[PDB]
Amino acid sequence: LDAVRKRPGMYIGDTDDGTGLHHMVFEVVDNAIDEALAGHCKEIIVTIHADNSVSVQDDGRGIPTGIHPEEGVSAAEVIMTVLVGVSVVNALSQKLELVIQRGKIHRQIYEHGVPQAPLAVTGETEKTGTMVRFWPSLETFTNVTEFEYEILAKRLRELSFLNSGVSIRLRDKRDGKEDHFHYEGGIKAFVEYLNKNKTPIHPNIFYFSTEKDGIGVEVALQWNDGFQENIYCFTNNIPQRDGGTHLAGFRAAMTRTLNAYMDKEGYSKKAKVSATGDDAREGLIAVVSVKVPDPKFSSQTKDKLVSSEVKSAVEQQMNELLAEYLLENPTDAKIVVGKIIDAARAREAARRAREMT
Ligand SMILES: O=C(O)CNC(=O)c1ccc(NC(=O)c2cc(Br)c(Br)[nH]2)cc1
Repeated sequence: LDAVRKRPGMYIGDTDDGTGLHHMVFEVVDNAIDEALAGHCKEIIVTIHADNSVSVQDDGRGIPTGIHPEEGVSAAEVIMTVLVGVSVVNALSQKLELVIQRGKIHRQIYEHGVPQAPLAVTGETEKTGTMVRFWPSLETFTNVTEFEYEILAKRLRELSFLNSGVSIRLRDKRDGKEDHFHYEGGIKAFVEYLNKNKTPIHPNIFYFSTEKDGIGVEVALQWNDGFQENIYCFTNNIPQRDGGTHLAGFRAAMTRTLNAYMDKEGYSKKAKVSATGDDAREGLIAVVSVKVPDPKFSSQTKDKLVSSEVKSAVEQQMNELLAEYLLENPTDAKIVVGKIIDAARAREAARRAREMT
């Protein structure tokens, strides 16, 4: 905990540009999401309070009050004081308020990670769940010290997309602003949301969710009438801004599958054109979400995945299931290939124009 306060940037992220400050919120929220994955938390409420603090309330089982025999303290204190983990959020807060409903209300206060008293019973209750409220230390965080609604909203919405049926509410008490995120459609609903202001060219969103060689692979995609590529890549719900081996495998499987379809069904022959990866990527919206037990990144930022085995897992699953999708949905296949041929014709005609005088 003293080591965390000494080098706060290492554990929570950049402590000056706002990255670290908002990651304090996301770490506490991630604990509530793990309970929702376990099947107990149905709703999470995140509130930005007027005094520049944030609270997160879940309706799960509540953190164990049962006391540790070796440590001699409540199991909730062990989670809050021992090593991202919630102890990091606790170490870098000037104050943190813990409230556990489990059928008794338990309360504890911390200051700079150190508890004022043990976890004591305050009253009685029928409900269940955990509440954590924290005041981030202004010794640690500089420049950007105030929480920003839109930064918390963007990530909690994607966390809803990424975690099947988890209700997340966001409340800003400074100005009354509210949001409720609860997308039951999941990453398929992510793609719908990403294409809501675009024009989708075919009705059936491609989707699968599989597990091979200890790697979870989940993909959704859909083409629009535009010419932009917009792939969003995730590893254990952490976004990779700069892609990596998940994105490579996705791209590899996709060029291979569509070319194989266009060759076999006789599209390439009739057109007299050879389609490339760039032709297929135009108008594409996609989300690639992988589950890796021990993932390797390029740096501590996790902007790029470098686990080489993830490429093969994504590539192989994509090849099989995208090929199944094309045959089973021939009208979608015909629209998408029609767009790809026209992009290939335009590119090849443009390349032919430069050389010809
Ligand atoms: O110890 C056992 O054997 C069983 N324990 C559990 O099942 C168990 C149940 C709940 C939690 N914590 C949370 O849901 C949580 C943390 C924060 Br921060 C927020 Br908000 N919610 C942790 C362990």
